[PDB]
Amino acid sequence: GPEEEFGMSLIKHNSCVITTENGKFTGLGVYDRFVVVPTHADPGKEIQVDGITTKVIDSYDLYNKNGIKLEITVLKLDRNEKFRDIRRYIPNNEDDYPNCNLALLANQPEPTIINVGDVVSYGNILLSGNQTARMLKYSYPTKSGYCGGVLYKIGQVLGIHVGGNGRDGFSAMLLRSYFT
Ligand SMILES: *[C@@H](CC(=O)OCC)[C@H](C[C@@H]1CCNC1=O)NC(=O)[C@@H]1[C@@H](c2ccccc2)CCN1C(=O)[C@@H](NC(=O)c1cc(C)on1)C(C)C
Repeated sequence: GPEEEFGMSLIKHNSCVITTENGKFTGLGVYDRFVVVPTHADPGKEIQVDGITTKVIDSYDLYNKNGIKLEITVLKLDRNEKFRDIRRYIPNNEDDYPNCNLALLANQPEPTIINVGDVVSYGNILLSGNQTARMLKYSYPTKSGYCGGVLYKIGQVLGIHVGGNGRDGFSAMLLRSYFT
């Protein structure tokens, strides 16, 4: 169906594998040379993008107005390739979303789409004891290797996967104002 194809097109055109010293993560290319990754990926001066050593020109760890981490890190990459602009799919406000999917690349044998079900704007949680804001929660047993996975519905790019406890999974919310 179109929602599955939209997800496969996000993988094909707007995803990459980001390797840092903390492991491999699914990276979302937002536009131009800007890619997002979970903050806990801890990208250094150089990362790998699909195995290619790439200098990071600038890195921006995003925080809310109270100085709480959003678990979104924006990276400007020193590479020739430009990502298709997907900002128009990113919502302007916090909300709930029924029947969402996660598009996974890193740590998978091939591009994978997981149907995670209904998503709710969940507020702040503690991820390994650290307060993290603007969480999107789903009742799906997400696992190790899923981080950076892209939360989406047809025509909507909603978040990036950051954590879970074996029952629930959590994404850092993507808001359009972060990138405009
Ligand atoms: C993704 C990390 C990844 O793929 O790295 C590749 C090298 C995982 C996903 C997680 C693992 C188990 N199920 C999942 O969905 N993320 C983590 O392991 C995160 C990570 C972290 C993220 C942000 C800030 C600090 C640390 C390390 C801890 N973590 C977790 O998900 C923990 N869960 C919680 O703390 C938690 C809190 C709540 C309300 O639910 N879960 C796990 C205990 C490891």
